[PDB]
Amino acid sequence: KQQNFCVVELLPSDPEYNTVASKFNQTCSHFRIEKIERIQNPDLWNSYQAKKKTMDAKNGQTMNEKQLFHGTDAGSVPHVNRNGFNRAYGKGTYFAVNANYSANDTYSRPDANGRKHVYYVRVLTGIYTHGNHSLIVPPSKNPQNPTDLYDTVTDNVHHPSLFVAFYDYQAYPEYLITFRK
Ligand SMILES: NC(=O)c1cccc(N)c1
Repeated sequence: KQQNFCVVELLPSDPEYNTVASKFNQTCSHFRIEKIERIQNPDLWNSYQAKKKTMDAKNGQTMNEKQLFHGTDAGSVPHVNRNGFNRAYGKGTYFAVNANYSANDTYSRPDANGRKHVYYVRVLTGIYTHGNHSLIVPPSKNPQNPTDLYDTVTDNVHHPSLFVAFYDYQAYPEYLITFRK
């Protein structure tokens, strides 16, 4: 209901820290990471976890969760910590498999400080397929009962570089990376 939240800065020389970053620096090493913050919103975590449990029931052996990158403007950050992604491949939120997709300044706009922002996000990819621009939601998995859909969409199922989610509680903004270049 009241998705209040706190922002904890990760200490350089931490496990959790090095892990994130690692994956970030994996394509964005030419970048200077000013700060990294974990975002703690119990209401988002709950609504997300619930979502996962019911997917964990639905998709058999599937690995529903992925940790993907997302870049926005500084102005969006506050909204994201509170609200976390509220309402060519469709109209949803785009997450990148690799940090560098997100680093484009069309996405992670730079502020006056030239400081940039990318969330390292828990996304319930679940079962996915190729998406197209005419998508407000994911396509049905079969034509017979068009009711049961996919969980998300990608550019390429056998070697995706991005996922597009369409629902209000499918991602949790666990970390915020602030970097400079
Ligand atoms: N904004 C993003 O992180 C992103 C991810 C994948 C694709 C696009 N176009 C954007």
